[PDB]
Amino acid sequence: SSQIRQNYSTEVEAAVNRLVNLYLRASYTYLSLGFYFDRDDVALEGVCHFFRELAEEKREGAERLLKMQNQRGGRALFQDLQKPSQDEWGTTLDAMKAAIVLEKSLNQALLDLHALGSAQADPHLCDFLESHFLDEEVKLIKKMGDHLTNIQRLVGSQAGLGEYLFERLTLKH
Amino acid sequence: SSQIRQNYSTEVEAAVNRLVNLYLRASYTYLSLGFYFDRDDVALEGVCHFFRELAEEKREGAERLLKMQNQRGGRALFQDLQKPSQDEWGTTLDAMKAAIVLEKSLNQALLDLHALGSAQADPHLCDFLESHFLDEEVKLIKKMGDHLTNIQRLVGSQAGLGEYLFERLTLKH
Amino acid sequence: SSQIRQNYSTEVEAAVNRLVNLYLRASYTYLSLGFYFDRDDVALEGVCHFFRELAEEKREGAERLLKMQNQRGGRALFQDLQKPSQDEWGTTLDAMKAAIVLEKSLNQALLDLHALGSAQADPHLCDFLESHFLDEEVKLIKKMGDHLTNIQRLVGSQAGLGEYLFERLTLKH
Amino acid sequence: SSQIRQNYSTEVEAAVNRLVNLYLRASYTYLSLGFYFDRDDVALEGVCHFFRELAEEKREGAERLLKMQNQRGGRALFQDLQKPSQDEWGTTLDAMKAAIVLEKSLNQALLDLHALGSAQADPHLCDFLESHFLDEEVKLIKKMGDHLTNIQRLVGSQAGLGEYLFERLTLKH
Ligand SMILES: [Cl-]
Ligand SMILES: [Cl-]
Ligand SMILES: [Cl-]
Ligand SMILES: [Cl-]
Ligand SMILES: [Cl-]
Ligand SMILES: [Cl-]
Ligand SMILES: [Cl-]
Ligand SMILES: [Cl-]
Ligand SMILES: [Cl-]
Ligand SMILES: [Cl-]
Ligand SMILES: [Cl-]
Ligand SMILES: [Cl-]
Repeated sequence: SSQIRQNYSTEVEAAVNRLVNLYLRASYTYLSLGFYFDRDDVALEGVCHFFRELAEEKREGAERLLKMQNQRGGRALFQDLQKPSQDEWGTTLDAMKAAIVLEKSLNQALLDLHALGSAQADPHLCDFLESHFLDEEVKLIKKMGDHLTNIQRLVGSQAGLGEYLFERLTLKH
Repeated sequence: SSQIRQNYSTEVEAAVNRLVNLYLRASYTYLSLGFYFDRDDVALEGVCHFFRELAEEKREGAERLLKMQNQRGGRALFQDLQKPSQDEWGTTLDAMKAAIVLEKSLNQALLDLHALGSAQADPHLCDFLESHFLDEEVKLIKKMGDHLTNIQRLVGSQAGLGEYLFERLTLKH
Repeated sequence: SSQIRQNYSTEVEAAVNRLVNLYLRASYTYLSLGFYFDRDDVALEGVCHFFRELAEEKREGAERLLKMQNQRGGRALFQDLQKPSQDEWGTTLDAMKAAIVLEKSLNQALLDLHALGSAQADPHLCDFLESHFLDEEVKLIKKMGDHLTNIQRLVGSQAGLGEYLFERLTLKH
Repeated sequence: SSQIRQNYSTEVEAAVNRLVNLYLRASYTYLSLGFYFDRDDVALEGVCHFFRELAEEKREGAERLLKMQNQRGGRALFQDLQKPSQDEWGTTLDAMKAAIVLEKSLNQALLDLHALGSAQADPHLCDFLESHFLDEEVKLIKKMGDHLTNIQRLVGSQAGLGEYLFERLTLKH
């Protein structure tokens, strides 16, 4: 093992590699979400831009994990990326539910890794997660919950019109 | 024939003149679309501006074909311009369908002319179409499809209100 | 199929989806190349930055294919992304050979798709490839060949010192 | 004890004083490293500047610990500073190994103090270490590992020439 590696367990190393995979899979899911909303028969540009920016954020998350892995003297291992769970994502409401579910799985993986670092007495790992991932997920998920609430309120009224209004007046375009 | 004319078939020359006519007819259709939406009893300014800008684009297309015709040593021939297929264009939805149909006819004429240039081994013609017309039509038609989808979604909900919202929140004014 | 789709064969649609997959796989290969060179026991920063920028370029390629797919009225389908062919990439020389091999596979897939568009008389497809992919690959591959030559010349002399000099004096850091 | 002191154990107080001593000793080691490389018969200016900047960083570390000690109502106690372990530091490679060893001892003392704060339920201490010391050491040690790798690769080739190239092309001067 590495000349620099110190207080860095194999359990944490491997879990960091799994987390990289989860983040790249999320990024890929968000790419598929974004381009679904760009279809001519869906055509909600602000929704497309929302999911494409999330694709970027998740890729950046992964990259940040990989940088850390190298900083600790671990070794990055890449595995196959599973395709997104759906080919078509339904309405804005369906999509935003799927996104929240996804984020909550990432958040749980983050919390599991934190618990691992704590069990291994790896405070650098814990600090790294706290500083760059945990707060960001909480803020993201809150934002998604808020969006969901606003979508629900809109489409309960009139589904088509509601979706158009959300995209125009809440989402960036 | 011309001192400069080289690898420029009469078949292509004539088809370029027909394409100029199609483009000027489209321009004229779009003028009629634009001013319909400016009527006091229709009064959707953003729709009027959308179709007037398309009138301009099609005129520019024609002008660009005529410039090319002269560059190749062909001779521009003008024929009568047929009036637009309708005097009244119905709703925003009806209008946007009519526009897509029109664009798809232009696009097909572009593809037919490209196939002609290829059969005649006229790579300058093909390149000219590729560079200035084919990509532009594809982008336009996609934009129109997107608009149509958004109009459909809006007016399925409530026809009058939907149309007003589209014009205010998607179209430039 | 789509309201906008015109002269867009299912053969081309499917091949565009396969090309997206190839590009995202290349992007992922380049991510693994980049982070290998960031390991404490490899530590060639300019090499890492070279491969990370290529990761970005390939992702952008894919995104550009997906945008086009939607513009034509095709439907994006995502499949599993295969992990990179190696976990460790050897020397700068080995890595640059692997990269050239990869680029040449992309280039061949581009040429195959071009031949398909030509057989299907899809000039928009051909133009799209010509404009955004074919020239870029040729330029890239030439650059990689040049790098390879310079690496070979350097490491034939003294392997370690040569590699350090290439990274410092040719690569950006 | 102090009017302000709260949740601040004597065990932590004393360990903070020992850490100040370790940091000032490291600073002094780095002063000796820096000036060795400034000798007329060694004359590697970039190496001298690298170690002098590290001397400064370690002094700043100590100062930051002392500030914190006072903030918590502890009392700073100074002890003798042991001279550096060597009077002459050999090659750039030998020096960089010695530096990594030193940093890893500081890092271990940081981790031990963190474990102490955790055992004492002193979250302010833990946070203080996480925020200002743990990440910084990890980044430093990674940088030193990278340097070591590059030095090794260079001097395996030709010792004198390699050392000169590292100093000129990697180190700041
Ligand atoms: Cl372990
Ligand atoms: Cl799967
Ligand atoms: Cl913590
Ligand atoms: Cl002829
Ligand atoms: Cl008529
Ligand atoms: Cl051509
Ligand atoms: Cl077909
Ligand atoms: Cl595989
Ligand atoms: Cl072509
Ligand atoms: Cl106590
Ligand atoms: Cl001593
Ligand atoms: Cl903490």
